[PDB]
Amino acid sequence: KETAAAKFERQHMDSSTSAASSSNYCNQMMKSRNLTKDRCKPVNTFVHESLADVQAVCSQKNVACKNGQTNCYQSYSTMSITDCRETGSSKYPNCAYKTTQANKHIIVACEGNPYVPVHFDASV
Ligand SMILES: O=c1ccn([C@H]2O[C@@H](COP(=O)(O)OP(=O)(O)OP(=O)(O)OP(=O)(O)OP(=O)(O)OP(=O)(O)OP(=O)(O)O)[C@@H](O)[C@H]2O)c(=O)[nH]1
Repeated sequence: KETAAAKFERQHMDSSTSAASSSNYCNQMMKSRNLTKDRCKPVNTFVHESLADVQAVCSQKNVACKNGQTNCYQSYSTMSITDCRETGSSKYPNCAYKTTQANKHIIVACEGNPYVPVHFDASV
C-alpha cells in the first residue's frame, strides 16, 4: 500500500537541475506520474532538488498550512520547481496543462516518524 510519503515523491519529486522533457513537461509529467487517472489534478508542483534537500525542509521554517494545520514548513533557500496548472480548455480525461518554471521557496506539510514531506502546500 502506497504511503503518504511515497505518494509525495510520486506526485512532487523530480530530482534534476530543472524541467526537461521531449514535449510539454506538464502534460507528460502529470500523465506519467498518474496525476490524470481519476481526474485532472488542477495544480501540481514538481521539485527539482534532491530528496534529501526536500526532506530537510521539515526542519526549516514552520508556517501555517493553508488549511490551518500547523505542520507546514517553508524552505530557507529558493528551490528549482515547475508549476503545472490545468488549462481552461482542459476537460477530463483530456487533461492539458500550462508549464511555469520558477525558483521559489516551497511550503510542504510533514507527518510521521520519520517526519517527512506528505503534502505540497504552496510556493513563495
Ligand atoms: O502550488 C501548488 C498548489 C497546490 N498543489 C497541490 O498539491 C497537492 C499536495 O499533495 P496531496 O497529497 O495533498 O494530494 P491531493 O492532490 O489529493 O490534494 P488534497 O487532498 O491535499 O486537497 P486540495 O488541496 O483541496 O486539492 P483538490 O486537488 O482536491 O481540488 P481543488 O483544487 O480543491 O478543486 P475544486 O475547486 O473543489 O473543484 C494538492 O493538495 C494541492 O495542494 C501543488 O502541488 N502546488
